[PDB]
Amino acid sequence: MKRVDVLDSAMSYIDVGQGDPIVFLHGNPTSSYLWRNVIPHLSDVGRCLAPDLIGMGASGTSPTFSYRFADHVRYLDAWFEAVGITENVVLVVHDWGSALGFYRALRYPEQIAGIAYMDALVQPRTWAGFTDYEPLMRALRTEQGERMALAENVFVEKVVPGGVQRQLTEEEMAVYRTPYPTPQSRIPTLLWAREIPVEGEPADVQAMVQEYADFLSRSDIPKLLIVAEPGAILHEGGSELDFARSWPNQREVKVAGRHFLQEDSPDAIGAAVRAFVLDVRER
Repeated sequence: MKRVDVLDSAMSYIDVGQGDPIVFLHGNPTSSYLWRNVIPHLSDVGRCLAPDLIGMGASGTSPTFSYRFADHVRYLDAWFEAVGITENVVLVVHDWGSALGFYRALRYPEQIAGIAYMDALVQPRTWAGFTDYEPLMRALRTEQGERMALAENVFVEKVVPGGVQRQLTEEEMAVYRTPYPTPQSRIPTLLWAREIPVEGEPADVQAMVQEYADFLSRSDIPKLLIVAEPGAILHEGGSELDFARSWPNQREVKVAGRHFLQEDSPDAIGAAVRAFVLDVRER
């Protein structure tokens, strides 16, 4: 991994391969490690960059514990500018990485060659779309959340294995746990749960996500929707997957998986993203 100073912290990132950039953005509570088996399908056809968000993975932390979605937008923006990833970018995005990638595309669409997304935040959420995650996520957004996320590390210890069909190995869990040895290191995982815009709140995030949803539902940027079966955020019958399927200039590929589909079908995801990247570069 490389590392670059960004604002008051420092962001580690994978950087492998040559040519136009392919930027892989993870979400909660993961890191670039989530892409480790997808990237080898791309590193001979582009320059694969996968940053660890601040507070996460191998990156530095926020000295002011500034971990709202807007803070991560600012940190990741500084990363795009410091590394120089501002032209012909294919974004490959998941979970909160998709909100970061989509918001980047909204503000700098002339930099974005295409977007491949999966179990993504494509519009503000409703409680029904959470399906069987609704109890947990409702609780994290009450005063129970400090105990569940910080004292008990629920996102790593329960949500990650719960979102993988196969059995994660002990080495893989050890990696996912590594950024979060203490309660006070787990604040980003709790913030990510509380920042989800759900039926109007938080209103500032809701406006940002609504703005990029309106934009992408009218954008001719080429898109690849990877649908996991059964998936999680984007699932058959759900209102969010239905909205996603409304977007223009888009093709869809289906793979096996739950929320963390990269742990179950990395080779099929990689094949689909590779074909998409080659198509995009042909223009």
